[PDB]
Amino acid sequence: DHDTEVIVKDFNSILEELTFNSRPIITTLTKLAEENISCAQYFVDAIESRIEKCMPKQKLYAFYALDSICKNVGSPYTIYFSRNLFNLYKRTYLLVDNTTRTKLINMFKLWLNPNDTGLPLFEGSALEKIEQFLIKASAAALE
Repeated sequence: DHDTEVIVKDFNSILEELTFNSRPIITTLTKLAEENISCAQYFVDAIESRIEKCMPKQKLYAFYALDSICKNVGSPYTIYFSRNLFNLYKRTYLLVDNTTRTKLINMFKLWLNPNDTGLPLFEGSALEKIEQFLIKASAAALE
């Protein structure tokens, strides 16, 4: 489809500019995700691809994009990102510096109680696997 193509390319183009913790960009990507749920899977793959491809510090900001979309838009993104969340998170964690790791850890903590709703942001399975991994990395308690 034409409109789909344009919207997806526009999403990717903006995402390429996420080289730092840009509030305007993250918020703009979240609004695009809210307004084009029909392109959700395209946005998910674009973000997961960026997290996997880009380098260390930039991987965090792409995860902040993923975080904003899930916390503010919710479904179907919370469902879609849940599938590769653990592998993506663990791989990123293993490839970034320790300061970035504390940021990934704080982000994970808020996924357990997003917006103080008392309901985990993602599939319980993904979050438990991430918690186990963090414990095995001396990064979460129950050491």
